[PDB]
Parts: sequence; C-alpha cells; structure tokens
Amino acid sequence: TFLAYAQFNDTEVPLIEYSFYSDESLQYPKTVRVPYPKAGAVNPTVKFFVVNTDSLSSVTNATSIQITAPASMLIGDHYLCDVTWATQERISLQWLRRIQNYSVMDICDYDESSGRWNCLVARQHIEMSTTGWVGRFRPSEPHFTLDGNSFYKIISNEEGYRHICYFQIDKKDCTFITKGTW
Amino acid sequence: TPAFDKPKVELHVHLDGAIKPETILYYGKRRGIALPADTPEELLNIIGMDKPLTLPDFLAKFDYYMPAIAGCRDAIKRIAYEFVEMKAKDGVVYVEVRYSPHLLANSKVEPIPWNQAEGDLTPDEVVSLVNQGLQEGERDFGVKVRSILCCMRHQPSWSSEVVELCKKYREQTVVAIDLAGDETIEGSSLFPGHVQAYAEAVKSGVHRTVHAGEVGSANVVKEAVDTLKTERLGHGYHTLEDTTLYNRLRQENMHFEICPWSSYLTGAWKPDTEHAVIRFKNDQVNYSLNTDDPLIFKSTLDTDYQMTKKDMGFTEEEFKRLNINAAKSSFLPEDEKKELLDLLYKAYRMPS
Ligand SMILES: *[C@@H]1O[C@H](CO)[C@@H](O[C@@H]2O[C@H](CO)[C@@H](O[C@@H]3O[C@H](CO)[C@@H](O)[C@H](O[C@H]4O[C@H](CO)[C@@H](O)[C@H](O)[C@@H]4O)[C@@H]3O)[C@H](O)[C@H]2NC(C)=O)[C@H](O)[C@H]1NC(C)=O
Ligand SMILES: *[C@@H]1O[C@H](CO)[C@@H](O[C@@H]2O[C@H](CO)[C@@H](O)[C@H](O)[C@H]2NC(C)=O)[C@H](O)[C@H]1NC(C)=O
Ligand SMILES: *[C@@H]1O[C@H](CO)[C@@H](O[C@@H]2O[C@H](CO)[C@@H](O)[C@H](O)[C@H]2NC(C)=O)[C@H](O)[C@H]1NC(C)=O
Ligand SMILES: *[C@@H]1O[C@H](CO)[C@@H](O)[C@H](O)[C@H]1NC(C)=O
Ligand SMILES: [Zn+2]
Repeated sequence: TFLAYAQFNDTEVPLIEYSFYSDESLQYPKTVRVPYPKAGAVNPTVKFFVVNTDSLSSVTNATSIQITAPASMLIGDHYLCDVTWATQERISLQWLRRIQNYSVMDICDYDESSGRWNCLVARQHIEMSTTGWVGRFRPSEPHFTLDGNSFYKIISNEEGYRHICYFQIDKKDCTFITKGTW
Repeated sequence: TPAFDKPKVELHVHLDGAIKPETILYYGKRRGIALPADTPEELLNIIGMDKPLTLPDFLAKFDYYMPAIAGCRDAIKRIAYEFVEMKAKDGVVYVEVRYSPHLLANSKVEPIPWNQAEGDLTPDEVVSLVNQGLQEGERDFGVKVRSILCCMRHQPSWSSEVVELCKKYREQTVVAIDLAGDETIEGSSLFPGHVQAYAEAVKSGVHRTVHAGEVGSANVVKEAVDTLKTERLGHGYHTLEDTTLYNRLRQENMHFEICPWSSYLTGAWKPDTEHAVIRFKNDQVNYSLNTDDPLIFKSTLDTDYQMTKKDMGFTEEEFKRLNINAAKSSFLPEDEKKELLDLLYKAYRMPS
C-alpha cells in the first residue's frame, strides 16, 4: 500500500575532487567531484516521508506525509539509520545523534482520520552507551511479531554481551531471552 | 545567586515568547529567511527590551523572528522541547505553556500569518508537534508540563477550532483555553465566536483562563468572569479600580497570574505607583508569579523573583505560599494536583 522513502540534502557538504584520466584518447583529464563529509566537516541532512500508492491520481501531484523526528534529535546533527515496517499500517524508525552514543526508536501508526502518521512519545525507545557507541556498526533492527505489539532486537547486556531482548512497544523495559559469554 | 532557590510553579508563559536566539538563527539560515542580526548574542539585544517602551513597539518585536519559526514542523517540535529545558534551568517543577496554534501554521489558517506563503502546516499538525515536543522534554528534563491553547482577540473566527483542538488533545498536555491578543479592542469579550467557544469549554470540561486587566478597564475583567466564565485571570491589575468586584473576587477565590517584570516593560505598570502586586500581598489574595515572554524581556524566572524581593520587600514565607496557591489553582486533574502539593510541602519543610 505504502511507499516510505528518505530525502538527503547535501547542499553544504564539501566536495572531494580528484582527476580521472580515461582512455588515452581523452586530451584533457576530467575532475571528478563528489559530496563527501570528512571528519568534523558538514554532514548531509535527512527527511523521511511516506506516500500512499493506492490513491495515486494522474490529475494531481501525489501527497507525501513527512514524519519529523525526535525533538531529542532535532536539537542537533543526526542520522536516520534504520527503518523497519512492523505491520500494514505501522512503521518503525531509528535515529542516531551525530555523537553516536545515543539513539532513539520511534513507532508510527497510520491515522485514518488525519491522513497522517503519529508516533506517540510513550512508545519511544532510547538506547545509549558510556563505554562507546551504539551497535556493532549502527543500532540493530527490530523483528516484530505478527500483530506488531512486541519485537525482538539484539542489544548489548549488563556485562557487555550482545543478546536478544524482548520489548513491548509501549514499555521502557525489555527481557533478555539469551545470556552467556558469547 | 538565586532569589528563591526552591521548587517553583509557573502558570503564565508564552511559547512564541520563550525561544532561544540560537535556534531562531539556525532556522533562519536554513530557510533563507532574513534576520536583523548574525550573532546569537547581539540578536537578543535587537529583540529584547530594557527600557519600558509600550505595547505598540512591543508587538513589533515578534516580526523580527516569528517568520523563521512558523511553518516549519521541525522548528515547532524543537522550540517546545528546548522550552521545557529552560524551565528546568530555573526552579520550575510544573509549568503550563500558552501559544496560538494558528500563529505557527501556514495552511488552513484564516489570514495566513507573518507574511508567509502557503502552506503545508495545518494548525492541527502544529499542536500535535508541540505536544510531542513537550512530552519528550518532560521526560528528558524532569518537569511536569501541560499546555494552553490561545484565542486571539482580533480574530474571533479562529476561537471555534481552538476549543475544538483543546477537546481532542485533552489526553495530551492541553488542559485549558486562553484569550490573549488586544484588550482595548472595542467590546471584544462579547464577540460571538469567542463567547461560544468559552461556552463549549464549560460544557466540555475544558478549563478557562483569560488575559484581562493588564492594560484595560476593570470592566474587561468583569466580562471575563461573568460572560466568559474564566477560572483564572491573566494579569488582572486594573481590577483595583472597582472595589465591589475586587472584593467579591477574593471572596470567590480568584487566581491572578502575575508578571512583575513584564508589567514594567509593557508599560502596563508605571514605576511611580506601588506595583499592582504589593496590594495582593497584604490582601492575602490567591495569586502566582510568572514571566510571560522571557526572550523579549531578556529574562529568566529569577528576574521576576529578584524584582519582587528587592524592589518590594517580599520574603521567603510569602514566596512559599503563593507557589502553593499556584499549584492549588493549576489546571491539573485533582489526583496529580494533590501529588504536586505533596512535592511542594515536603521541599518547603511542611507536612501532609
Ligand atoms: C536543502 O538545504 C538547503 C540549505 O540548507 C536549503 O537551501 C536553502 O533554501 C532556501 C529556500 O530556497 C534559500 O533561501 C532563499 O534564497 C533565495 C535566492 O537568493 C531567495 O530568493 C529566497 O526567498 C526569500 O525572499 C522571498 C520574498 O522576499 C520569500 O518568498 C522567501 O521566503 C525568502 O524570504 C530565500 O532567501 C537558501 O538560500 C538556501 N540555502 C542555501 C545555502 O542554498 C534547501 O531549501 C534545501 N532543499 C531541500 C529540498 O530540502
Ligand atoms: C493492504 O493494505 C491496506 C492496509 O492494511 C488494506 O486496505 C485497508 O483495508 C481496511 C480494512 O478493510 C480499510 O478500512 C482501509 O480503507 C484500508 N487501508 C487504507 C488506509 O487504505 C488492504 O486491504 C491491504 N491490501 C489488500 C488489497 O488486501
Ligand atoms: C556520549 O558521549 C559524550 C561525549 O563523549 C558523553 O559526555 C561526556 O561525559 C561526561 C558527562 O557528560 C563529561 O565528563 C564529558 O565532558 C562529556 N564530554 C563531552 C565534551 O561531551 C555522554 O555521557 C555520552 N552520552 C550522551 C550524550 O547521552
Ligand atoms: C506538480 O509538481 C510541481 C510542484 O512542485 C509543479 O511544477 C507541477 O506543475 C505540478 N503538476 C501537477 C501534475 O499537479
Ligand atoms: Zn501573557
């Protein structure tokens, strides 16, 4: 039914530039130039939309519903780093701060009346670290149950081992279902 | 440095009036919206007052920045969040915040405000955003926060949906309907759409406050209470000009939301009088201390307390008891109002 998508704005991302020589037939070398943020430099920015493909007009431009992002992320630079559909009308996003030791999962439902997506702050889910960064490379992805009211997700436990946790969508606390020195 | 270094309550503060200079500057740049300054610092000075200019040249300060915030869903949510934090920076343990949802929208909005083009942000989307921000902030900075939706006096057209929103977002931080704007606009309190909103408010359980008596007759206050059925009064100062109403109000236990430093700067209080407030102190009246618009008055809640303490001999014993009235008069559900007081009594070294 729905097509979710991201939009990246590279407007002020500096360019890396390097020469490309091509076949010997090419008299003057080409300068490849690419938007690429080196460390500390200016990052892209991102926005996230969902559109409904069943109701597409051909007489009107098609309507995309933006899903803003956590106010706890908007106070500074951030990244969109996971999106996972949970049900036919439920979608989960994971945002991450430019300083990558704090991340936030949102869970959004289609709102039949408004026509929009609404994510209640009481289904939000924080994940953080003080020894390092969140995730092996990025935060893990949720695996929801059929009805989409709970999910399993690989998070790092009390003694720092990565094991499967079991969350309820509107409950801060999870239960580990595996433990061990592995 | 603090004037009253204990848990406080605040009932009268405007969101549009309490924004960070830095994040106005940020959203200006991003959107390519022109701005009188370029340092976050010296921008505060162009928007902020220190001399007591008056209500004409005050409302002009909004035009400086509002264009940069409005119409930008990202900003609405952020200023809400950043606000909760600035209250946690003062003593505040519970706040009610007021803003006009229509003044931040750029779509489905009578006169589109602040000169912006159409138009994607509906005033519904706005309240939603603001809520999501206040709720995230309550959690992250630990201050209880509820919101108050404003009707504008010169625009009685809007006040229909204002109270309708109030009803649907009851479950999410909105607890009461306000009515700021211009007081000295001919018979405003009586406008048809305005009174019918406050009618629906009473009929639907939605609590009611009204900006009335700030700079305007004691009759403005009269209509607020009688025709409009207000439970609290924004400012209320020139009600000390009708002793029958004043004394029948203390009788019925009316709450007065009072802004000391705001009064000086708006011109509503002239410095050659005793402040409206000092009377309220000796008269054992139900009242609270607020701030209205910190960004524009360049203030923190401490300034309104530092003023009351220094300029007019307020003592900790008074400060404690008016913060109690505040909670008592607050628009919380009874059970949570109780636990607020519990929190207050305890940190004041009083019982249960
Ligand atoms: C992606 O990101 C970039 C930068 O973050 C963002 O670029 C900015 O967009 C705005 C809006 O187009 C630009 O600001 C405009 O600049 C032009 C050109 O000089 C002006 O004509 C604009 O109009 C102003 O005046 C009008 C009438 O007075 C008004 O109608 C209007 O509201 C303005 O007041 C305006 O100043 C800004 O310059 C760029 N910034 C940069 C660095 O390029 C862009 O919008 C983003 N795009 C997407 C798809 O997200
Ligand atoms: C897949 O997507 C949607 C949502 O699951 C389904 O269409 C919905 O059907 C419900 C229940 O019958 C209706 O009340 C809604 O009008 C539909 N949702 C929306 C918002 O469009 C649809 O049934 C599924 N696909 C098919 C064709 O089976
Ligand atoms: C993520 O990392 C930041 C930076 O590494 C952490 O904050 C640091 O830790 C403590 C307390 O804040 C201070 O001694 C350091 O000065 C902080 N560093 C700076 C300059 O930020 C923070 O604990 C981590 N998690 C977050 C941001 O929630
Ligand atoms: C739709 O897209 C753009 C608006 O951004 C415009 O130039 C075009 O005229 C529009 N046309 C339709 C198909 O509605
Ligand atoms: Zn006010």
